Amino acid sequence: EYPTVSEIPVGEVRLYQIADGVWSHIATQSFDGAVYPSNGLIVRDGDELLLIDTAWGAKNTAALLAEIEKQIGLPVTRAVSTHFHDDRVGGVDVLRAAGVATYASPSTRRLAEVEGNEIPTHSLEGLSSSGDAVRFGPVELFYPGAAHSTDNLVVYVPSASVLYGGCAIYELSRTSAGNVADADLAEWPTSIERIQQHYPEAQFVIPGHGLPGGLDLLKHTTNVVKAHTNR
Ligand SMILES: Nc1cccc(-c2cn(-c3cccc(C(=O)O)c3C(=O)O)nn2)c1
Ligand SMILES: [Zn+2]
Ligand SMILES: [Zn+2]
Repeated sequence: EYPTVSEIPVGEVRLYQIADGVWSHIATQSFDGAVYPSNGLIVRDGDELLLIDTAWGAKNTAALLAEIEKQIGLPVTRAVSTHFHDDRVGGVDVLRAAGVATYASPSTRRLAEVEGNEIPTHSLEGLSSSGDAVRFGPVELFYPGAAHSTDNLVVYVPSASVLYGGCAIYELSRTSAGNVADADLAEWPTSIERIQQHYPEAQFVIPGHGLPGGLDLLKHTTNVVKAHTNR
């Protein structure tokens, strides 16, 4: 069973195996007075591992590297951050010092900089325009357009039919918007439509926070975002 927020002490990291060579990592962090869960992804890349997003903070991310060594043993060699917030780049300095090459789009790195957040080392090219995709080892990276943030990326594992939507996708139980201070509410439904046109056979959809499900997370997220708009 997928771990939930009350089951994970802040500072601990769970791994959840989704398919052969695909796991999610789950951690918790206090933010604005409450403790939230947060998801990232781990994708096997032959004798290496590709990491998607930190575990939200230097300490959680150190524990993430430890859990990966304990439970998988393959080396993390590259990391991608899917947007510029703490829950995606917080812990990038730990990844870098540990020898992980850290990547993000130029927009993400620039917004992280403006924000005073840790900054992935390398820019990802080819993701500047809505609908752009690029191959990155065992995954495709997709910029669906502005949504949760103007820079947010989604990650697809074609061999596993795993779509990692990051914080642009909500879990099914979520009935209100959440942190939208950096969102583009008007653009967000359109960006989700691009995701749906691109990955309609996704069998496992992972939100930035909370429980994975099926393709219905997409439409559901559109509904919640619009409802937040209309009031
Ligand atoms: N340094 C900085 C600046 C602004 C925002 C953040 C941040 C906000 N985070 C969130 C906390 C709880 C929930 C969510 C969500 O996706 O709904 C987020 C988020 O990613 O915005 N995570 N990092 C950090
Ligand atoms: Zn965010
Ligand atoms: Zn988030």
